[PDB]
Amino acid sequence: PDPMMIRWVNNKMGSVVAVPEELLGTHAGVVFGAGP
Amino acid sequence: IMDLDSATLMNLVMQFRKVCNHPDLFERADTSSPFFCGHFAETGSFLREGTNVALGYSTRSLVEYRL
Amino acid sequence: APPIEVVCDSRSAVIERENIMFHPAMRKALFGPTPSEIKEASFGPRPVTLYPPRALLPAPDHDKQRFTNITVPSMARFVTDSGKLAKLDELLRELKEGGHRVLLYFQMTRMIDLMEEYLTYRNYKYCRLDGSTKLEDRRDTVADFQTRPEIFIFLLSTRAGGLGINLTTADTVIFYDSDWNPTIDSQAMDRAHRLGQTKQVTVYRLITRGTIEERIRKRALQKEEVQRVVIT
Amino acid sequence: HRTAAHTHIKGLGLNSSGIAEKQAAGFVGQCAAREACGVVVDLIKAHKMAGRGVLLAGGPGTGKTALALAISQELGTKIPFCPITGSEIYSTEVKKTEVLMENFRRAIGLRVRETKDVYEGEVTEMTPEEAENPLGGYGKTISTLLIGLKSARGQKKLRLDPSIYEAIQKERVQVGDVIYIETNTGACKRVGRSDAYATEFDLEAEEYVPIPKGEVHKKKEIVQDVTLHDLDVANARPQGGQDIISMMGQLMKPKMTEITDKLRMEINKVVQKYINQGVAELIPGVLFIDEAHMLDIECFTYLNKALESPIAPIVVLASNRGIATIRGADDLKAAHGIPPDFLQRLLIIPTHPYEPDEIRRIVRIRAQTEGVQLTDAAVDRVAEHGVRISLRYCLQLLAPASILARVNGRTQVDVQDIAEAEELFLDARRSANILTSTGESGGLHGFIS
Amino acid sequence: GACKRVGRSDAYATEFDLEAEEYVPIPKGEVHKKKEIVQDVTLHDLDVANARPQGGQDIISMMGQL
Amino acid sequence: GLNLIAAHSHIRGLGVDADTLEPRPSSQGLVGQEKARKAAAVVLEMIKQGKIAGRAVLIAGPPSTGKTAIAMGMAQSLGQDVPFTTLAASEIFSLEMSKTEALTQAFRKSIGVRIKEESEIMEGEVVEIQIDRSTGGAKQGKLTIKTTDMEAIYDMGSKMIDAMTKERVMAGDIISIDKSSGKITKLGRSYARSRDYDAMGVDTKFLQCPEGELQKRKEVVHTVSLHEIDVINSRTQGFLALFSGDTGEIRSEIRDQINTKVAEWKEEGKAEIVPGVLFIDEVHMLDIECFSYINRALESDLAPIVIMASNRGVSRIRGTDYKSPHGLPLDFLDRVVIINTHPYTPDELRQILSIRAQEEEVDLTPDALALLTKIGQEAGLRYASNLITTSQLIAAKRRAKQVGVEDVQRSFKLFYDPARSVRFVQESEKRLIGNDGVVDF
Amino acid sequence: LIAAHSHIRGLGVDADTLEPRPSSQGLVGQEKARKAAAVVLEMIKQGKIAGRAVLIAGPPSTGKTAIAMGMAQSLGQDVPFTTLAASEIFSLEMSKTEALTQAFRKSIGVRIKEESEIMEGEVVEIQIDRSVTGGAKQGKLTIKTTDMEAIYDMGSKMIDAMTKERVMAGDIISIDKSSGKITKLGRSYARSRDYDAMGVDTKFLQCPEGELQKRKEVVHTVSLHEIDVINSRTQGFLALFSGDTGEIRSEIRDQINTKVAEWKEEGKAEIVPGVLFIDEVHMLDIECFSYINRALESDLAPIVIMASNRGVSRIRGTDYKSPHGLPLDFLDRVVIINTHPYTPDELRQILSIRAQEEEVDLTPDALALLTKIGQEAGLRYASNLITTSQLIAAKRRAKQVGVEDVQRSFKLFYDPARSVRFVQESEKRLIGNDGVVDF
Ligand SMILES: Nc1ncnc2c1ncn2[C@@H]1O[C@H](COP(=O)(O)OP(=O)(O)O)[C@@H](O)[C@H]1O
Ligand SMILES: Nc1ncnc2c1ncn2[C@@H]1O[C@H](COP(=O)(O)OP(=O)(O)O)[C@@H](O)[C@H]1O
Ligand SMILES: Nc1ncnc2c1ncn2[C@@H]1O[C@H](COP(=O)(O)OP(=O)(O)O)[C@@H](O)[C@H]1O
Repeated sequence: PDPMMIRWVNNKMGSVVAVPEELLGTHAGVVFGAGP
Repeated sequence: IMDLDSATLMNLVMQFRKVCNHPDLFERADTSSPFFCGHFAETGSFLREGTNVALGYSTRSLVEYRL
Repeated sequence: APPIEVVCDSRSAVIERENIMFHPAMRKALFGPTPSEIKEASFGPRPVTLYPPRALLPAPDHDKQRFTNITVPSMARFVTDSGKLAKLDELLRELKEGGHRVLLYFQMTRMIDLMEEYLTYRNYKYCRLDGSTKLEDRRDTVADFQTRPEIFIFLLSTRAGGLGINLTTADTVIFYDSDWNPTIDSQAMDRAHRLGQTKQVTVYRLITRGTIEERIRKRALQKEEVQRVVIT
Repeated sequence: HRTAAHTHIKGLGLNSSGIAEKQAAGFVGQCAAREACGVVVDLIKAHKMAGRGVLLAGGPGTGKTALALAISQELGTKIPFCPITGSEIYSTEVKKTEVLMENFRRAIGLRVRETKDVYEGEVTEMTPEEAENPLGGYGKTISTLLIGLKSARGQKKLRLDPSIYEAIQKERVQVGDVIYIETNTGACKRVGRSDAYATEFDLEAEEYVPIPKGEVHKKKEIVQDVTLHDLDVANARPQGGQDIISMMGQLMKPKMTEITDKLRMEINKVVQKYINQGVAELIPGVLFIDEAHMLDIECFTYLNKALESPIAPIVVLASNRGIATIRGADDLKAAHGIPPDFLQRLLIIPTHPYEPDEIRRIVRIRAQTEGVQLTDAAVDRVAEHGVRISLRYCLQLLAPASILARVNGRTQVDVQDIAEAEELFLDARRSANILTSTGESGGLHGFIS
Repeated sequence: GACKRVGRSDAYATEFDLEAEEYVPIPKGEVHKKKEIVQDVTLHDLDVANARPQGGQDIISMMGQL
Repeated sequence: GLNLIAAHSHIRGLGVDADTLEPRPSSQGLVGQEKARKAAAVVLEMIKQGKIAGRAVLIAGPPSTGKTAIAMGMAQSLGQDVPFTTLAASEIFSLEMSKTEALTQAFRKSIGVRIKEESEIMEGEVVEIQIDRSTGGAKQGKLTIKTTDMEAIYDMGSKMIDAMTKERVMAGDIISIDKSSGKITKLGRSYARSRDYDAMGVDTKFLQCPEGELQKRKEVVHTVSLHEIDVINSRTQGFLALFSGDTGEIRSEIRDQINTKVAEWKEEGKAEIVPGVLFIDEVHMLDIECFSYINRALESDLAPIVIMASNRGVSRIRGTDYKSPHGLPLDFLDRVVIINTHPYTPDELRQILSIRAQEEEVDLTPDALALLTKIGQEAGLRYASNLITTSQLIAAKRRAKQVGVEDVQRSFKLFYDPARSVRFVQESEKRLIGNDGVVDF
Repeated sequence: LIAAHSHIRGLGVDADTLEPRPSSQGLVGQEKARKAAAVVLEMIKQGKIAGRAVLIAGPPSTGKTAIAMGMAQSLGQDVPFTTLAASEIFSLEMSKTEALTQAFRKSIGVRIKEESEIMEGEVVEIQIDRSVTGGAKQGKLTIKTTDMEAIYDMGSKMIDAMTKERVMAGDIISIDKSSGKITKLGRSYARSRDYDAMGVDTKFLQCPEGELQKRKEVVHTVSLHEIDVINSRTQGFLALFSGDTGEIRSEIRDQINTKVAEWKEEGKAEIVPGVLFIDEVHMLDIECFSYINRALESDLAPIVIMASNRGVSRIRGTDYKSPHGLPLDFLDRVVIINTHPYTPDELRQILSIRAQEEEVDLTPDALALLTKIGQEAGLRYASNLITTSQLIAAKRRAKQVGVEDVQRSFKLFYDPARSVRFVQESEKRLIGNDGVVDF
């Protein structure tokens, strides 16, 4: 539930990136497929 | 020099003991710094500025040039 | 020293000093952006630039002392500089590898304060017990030790260890000192070597060379000898 | 623990009445020089001195600098003593008179009490409070903070300037770092994570220290030993404070600059203000210029005005030259290389050569100083070399002759070891004789003439 | 387009009581003074002013060495 | 405290009369030299006149005949009003800059501008400070102060409360609020609140309350030379250069414009020009490249009077190869006007040694003074003036009060005068390195 | 490769008696100077005696630099050995005396010992939290050996090293906790079949056993010059490599000497005194000698060994002559070791060593002719003839070199004894101090 930090976690299965909900409306979600 | 400062006899024996233990019990200097040439502002007392105080950048040189 | 300034008694001189000698454009360009500016640049709908695009201060090339001249007494040169403490450092590393929560006993508890600083420094979970702590705190902290298998080193007054305390969970003893009465020393040993003791407890009496604690060791040993021959 | 060329000298070895007793405290003989050096030492330790010239004449190999180390070990630790040479002042950044004045103000010391005002706490809440920032290009600017320091007995919640915030910010102070803000400059050294945040599962290799006991606003006095040249360098290139001149002035490379007359007078007035407040104590010292004949005439011109100052240390010149030509102007010859005008300031101390028994005593002292024991016939052999060849040649035939003794299983040095080391290791005179004799013609087996 | 703040006017002088400005009176002349000035420039000054930035925005020169 | 007894700490002026210019033979330290001191008096009285250019007076004479003494007498007989600048002539050969420009700065350092303008200051003990920082900030506050006479309350602006927490003004400080700028110089601490100061030393000075009114105007008088203004108008913040010598080749148009604005300041009555004195000590250490500039820097309206001292006889000029009197070229000796000195008669030697003895406070028997005069006849003033300081200390060795013959004869025994040192060099040739040879016994 | 002093493998004396062997370890053919240099080497290895001066005088091409390299190979890579030439001191950046002071202080090693903390094990997961458009970073690293399973934290520099190294899940890394370097040792799993830009399959290592936090005691040797440069400048480090050090004031050296003495007493540091070799000292002028004679007066001066070539030469910067070009107030301090010209039965075996080093096979007639040439032109022409005859025998496809190859090389390349005659014959088509003509 962080305001502006984007998590990267890499385990033995794969590696995923979590984005907080509060950043999806911003310009940071254009790569992740949310956008303005 | 004392059989012929801080001359207590048990300063002698038990400070032989202390200097076995650790030398800094006998007085050590605290964390130092280089000498400062300028003019700061000395705090007046401890019992006035209780909790909410504000530091001021009071650093000026004693060397002045008057124009 | 601070740099030399001009004592000119107009308002314009003060404004020019605070616009040249400080000059906030260079300070902003050097240290970085305000967190308010970071928030308005990172919650906006579109990407926007920053006038200090990163913190333009160079990385200092000396890790322990950067951009100042202030000196803290370094931990090796702080409280170490004694052979008793040096061998104690070695054996404490050895008993950390052994996995045994040990002890201290000492006569003058300012040494116990400075050892507290040494052990907080080299990261050892510890507990302290002198006469200065109140009685309920004494029994409760020794209970908290004897219920917890991980806190690693005690601090005790030697002579005030002669209470009815219980130290079965302790398993090793270090005397940092050897003072006069053997029955105090052996009494604290008994406070470790209890009736409920499970394993061999070893005791390390730290000795110097050519110095007065060897004399006190000899005198106490003779008194112990006379004591044991009379009441054996 | 390294035996240098001057290790046996432990002082002048004077009596209570100022009379030099020979073979005492390292020296052998040399009466009229050591009594005059004792007079010079008590001239230094009386503070009625504002520039006096003391010349140490005498040929090479007679102990001119042994007297200088005797003076420097007779004055003590807490009196300044600056030894230089005559070749040291030819620099490439500044004119050489600047280097002379920098040595003159290295040779004057000051003992100052200072009252530092530390704020030694553990940072609890760090929150910036920016101010209004209209359209002026740079953007926002942090102007006020609310850092809360937490000592052991009584916390405090203080408010900061922008500059002390930048001092924090160039130290990377997070929440939990103990610091002590120095409210003389503004500097603030992070010490480490407080032990309330201690965890053995860590990787940053931080230094965990406990909470600083006592009041958070401490105040402590110290004693400092500062020369006047240190104050000159401090006011010349500023490296204290939190402004831009004193921050961009410690990223550049340091250069020796020409500290002018006005700064050297203003720092004199500042030091007089310290002394009149009953804080600082002045202790003048010695400038020992060895090999003064290497100084040219442009330096002996400036030593006149450098010694006419109301504050100037005592100069001790050494010069092993006879009638010679001064380096600057090559058309006036004089004694010692000193010009005939500057020579009148000097209180000239002579130094006389040695005797065939004084050489024996010096050889014995040097052998029992280095740690080489030997027999009396070997001492007579080395003294024979000392009379024939040189003084500081025969002292140097003891260090191979020990090693060669240890080759042959011996402990003491006999006649055979010195008779072999005199053949392996040669002096300058017989080497020049071999040079002139063998080097007859230039060619394949000759010398480049 | 050159501007200088001369001071704070003396009608607003005693607003507070220990403010720190230079209280000067209102000028008792025109507001629009029109005067003409003949003035010389040497070409070397043109050369220096076109080679290196001079005086106005040259704030890094307070270091001094290089 | 920084008043250590030097070789010229006994001269308290030129010592001559200022009404008929008579050199009275013993006053203010300068004793014995008559004609040269009268000529220096004439030069001194035409310096303070101001209605003359930069001219050149050459104090020529033998070694140790009182040339730096006359110059220091003229330095002490002006006060801190007309700028006197010493210049030993080897400070010119620098590497931070050229050599002719280093000479030009030494000419510009000796032409002062003296301007007098007023400030408004406030004395007084602070009775109490209240600051309404309640989250609030530095917005409003009350300052109650007093002198012995006055007492007052002031309200403060925001940019004054930010200077009150900047200097940390307590309840009892003796401050000086300069009203036009806002700086606060604490003159000290008041005695009557000695209990109220805990974070001070055990030994701490305390003042009394200031006497008089609390709001007064000072007529301070500043005096800065033209080199000061030149170095100020050379960089962004360039006055640091004249404290660190890092000034370089200053372009000449700056000096020309400042020579114009000083004249425009003089004609408006805002300023006043004070021509100083430049003392070029040991002027023979200049090459002909210097004299070809001093011949033309002594031509302008703004040029200080140059006083200069030469020892050499017929010697060579540096840079060239041809000899000349006093080490100076003849086209430059046309400019200068020469004052010649003379060696000292023995009674004048005796009373100069008497002044140097009374300056260091050393007691002398008259027999020792006669012996010391006899030594100074044969070895100069400097040797005997050092034998005084040596003989006091040798008398302090054996716990005596007055020096005698038995200590002057020891100081003459240990420390050789330079004549016997020259004899020592001439009689110890083969071991002292002349040019080539070293003989070891 | 094969330089002019690659055959030398030390000084070649005994360890108990230090007698000069007539043929041992390259330095073959001289006995007096090698024995004296063995004595100098032994009093350098003792380390007690400070501030001497050894002057290896003799004719050129007699093996002076060979004796110097023999002492250099005999000390090993422990004691500093500065190979200073006398012309390097004349800088334009710094002064002429301060270059000598740096040349002395480069030859006093300080050997300190410090404890680092190294990790070991298999990375299980990386967890990196990053901001948007500038900001701090957060890091959690789970690492597992066969015994422990730790979840460590990370700062900014550790993440800046992880992303530089690209440490994925399943890597055997070892992190020094003090210095903060990351060296990947290999992997335990295989490469995934899900991503494209992964990398190269590294070495297959198993999971390491033991513990995570292991301690290590490393030994670091720095010269005093490096301590001077790192303590003379606030931020301007790395100037001890790029030579940008202008001047170090004396207040810095008089503090560093005291702190090194304190480090010597505390058992922290150990002072290893070294050798300053000055090749062809006759180029220094008298302003250098007036400082070299007085820098050999303290406890921190290295034992100076230096060479010379000249007879009665004039000292530079002066007007007069002296033996070896050195002043007679400086020649009292020094101790001069002479070297002698060679004999042909020694030149034969020296050329044999030089031939066996450059992998050249010979015939005894060619070696006899080569020795006859080396009698008249020195070793410096004969060794060049060896290499040249090797390549001419390689051109005409011969196994071993012969008399004809040596005669060919002697015909092509003149020795200096014939080039002097070549100058002295045609003096009209060479520019002397005067004009020249063209046919
Ligand atoms: N009186 C003395 N007693 C003992 N050693 C002396 C004496 N005089 C000179 N020496 C020795 O002479 C050597 C060189 O003396 P030094 O002062 O360097 O000569 P110089 O006067 O030429 O500089 C020193 O190593 C010192 O041991
Ligand atoms: N008239 C005088 N009165 C007092 N002292 C004098 C007088 N003339 C010379 N002296 C002393 O003689 C010394 C030499 O004078 P000075 O001018 O320094 O010689 P020089 O002209 O060679 O520099 C000075 O120390 C000064 O104290
Ligand atoms: N005794 C020797 N042993 C081995 N090689 C030698 C010997 N003497 C000379 N040399 C060889 O001759 C060459 C010249 O020696 P070097 O020391 O360079 O002469 P110089 O001292 O004149 O510079 C070197 O390359 C070396 O390999």
